[PDB]
Amino acid sequence: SVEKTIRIGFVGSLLFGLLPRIIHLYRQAHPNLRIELYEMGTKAQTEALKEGRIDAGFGRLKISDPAIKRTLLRNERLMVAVHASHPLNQMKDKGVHLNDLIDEKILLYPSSPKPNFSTHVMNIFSDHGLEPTKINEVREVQLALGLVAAGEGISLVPASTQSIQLFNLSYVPLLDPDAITPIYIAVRNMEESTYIYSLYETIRQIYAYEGFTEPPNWLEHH
Amino acid sequence: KTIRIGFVGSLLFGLLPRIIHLYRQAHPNLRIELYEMGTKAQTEALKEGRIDAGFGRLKISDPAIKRTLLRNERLMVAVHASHPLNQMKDKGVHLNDLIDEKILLYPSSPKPNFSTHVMNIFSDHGLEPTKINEVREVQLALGLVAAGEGISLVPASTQSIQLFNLSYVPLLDPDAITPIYIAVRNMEESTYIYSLYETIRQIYAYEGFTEPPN
Repeated sequence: SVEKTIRIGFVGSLLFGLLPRIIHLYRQAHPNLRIELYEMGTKAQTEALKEGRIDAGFGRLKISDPAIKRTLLRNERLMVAVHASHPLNQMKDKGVHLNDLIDEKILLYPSSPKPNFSTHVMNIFSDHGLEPTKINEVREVQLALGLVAAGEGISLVPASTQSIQLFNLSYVPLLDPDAITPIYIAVRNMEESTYIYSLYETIRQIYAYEGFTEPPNWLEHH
Repeated sequence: KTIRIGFVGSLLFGLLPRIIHLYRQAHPNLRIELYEMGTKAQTEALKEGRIDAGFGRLKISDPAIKRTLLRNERLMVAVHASHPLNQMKDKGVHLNDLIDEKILLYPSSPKPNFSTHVMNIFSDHGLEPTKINEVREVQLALGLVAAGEGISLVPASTQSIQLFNLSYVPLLDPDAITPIYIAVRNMEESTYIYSLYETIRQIYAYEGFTEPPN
């Protein structure tokens, strides 16, 4: 007996973070629900929500539309993926700053419509009057990491990319406080169903385990 | 000059980067150009002189192309930590154990591809999984498994990806494998490509893998 099908849009990179354990726990606690997962970019999620193709969208862009509302879940730290022989890797335990990377061969990704993670990264550089001269855009994250592991350059990546460990690939912390990539949950701009509120609580629960501290009024009830 | 090397994406989780890095370090003066592409695309590209060597996973046959089996990589089953099949992690399981499970095939790109490869191995033994879904790529398959719907057959080097509560189980059927080939046109005097062969031979020896002929 399925009480309801809940449909969830998500950006692909979130699979390397908490998304799967959140969905697994949500399913487990709510065996009366059928949950369907649809990979789609943040802009695509907006249209999908409006016409009911999905019920919640987990995205990385803050893109306003009156018919949608969103809540920032957390800011994920960025890191520098480097070859283990790279000078920057001597700072693995201490971290580095964006201005240390301006003369390095940087692999941006993905190849997809902009804005995306690539523009996101370049905007953080531009916010501090930094203009990396050696830039190359590649198809997606694992191509970027493979090329770093091969000796082709370095890449800025979400911290949860560390789910991928390749031989002679290292991840160096980036210390600039604004060196982050957000995670949002977006829903239609109306009162959330009992089912979506249940999803909020699952996120709350996992976040508490991760020791994340809740901001004021974070994920409403009722 | 420079050397153009075609490769299938799944090889990035294996020894490809390590080979390329050792190769680069030995020849800092040479520039290397790595191009992601399928095995059929590599073949046509070799014949047209658009790449120098192609690392692929398909048993192709062309008069123009000299192909060499480097090694067979084992297949594994990606499962949730809680899955019954994960009780045989140390022993391993067989293809026939999987036919009533929800299997995630990938990628969704044009066939023949890894999906066709996996389904062909099942059908080579009269096995026909009824619950199949073809998804876009490997990380989607793994994420969906970890979220608690499905299992997926994957190359063993896929273990580079470790997701929370994702576990990989060995497959025991001897033909549960995916080959790796190096392909070049029927060619001779080229020192850079001979040095690529030797770089592979060096990495394989260090790993303990047996070597191909020369």
